[PDB]
Amino acid sequence: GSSGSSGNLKDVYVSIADYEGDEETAGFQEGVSMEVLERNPNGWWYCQILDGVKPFKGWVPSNYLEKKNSGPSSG
Repeated sequence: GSSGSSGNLKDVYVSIADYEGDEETAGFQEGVSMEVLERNPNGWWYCQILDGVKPFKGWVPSNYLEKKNSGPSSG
């Protein structure tokens, strides 16, 4: 029973600022594609950096995330 686009929800957020990433947290750069996985009550959410060349996870600050509703090749 393969549908296609319909199946499971997904929240892809794009970084809107370059982060350094402490020794405990993970670092990244503005312009990466992450996928919101979990969200803590403190504000820190567990995303998944889809850098491609070197992807990695790590709780990042929601403040450094923006809903990427729009997509490329829009015309």
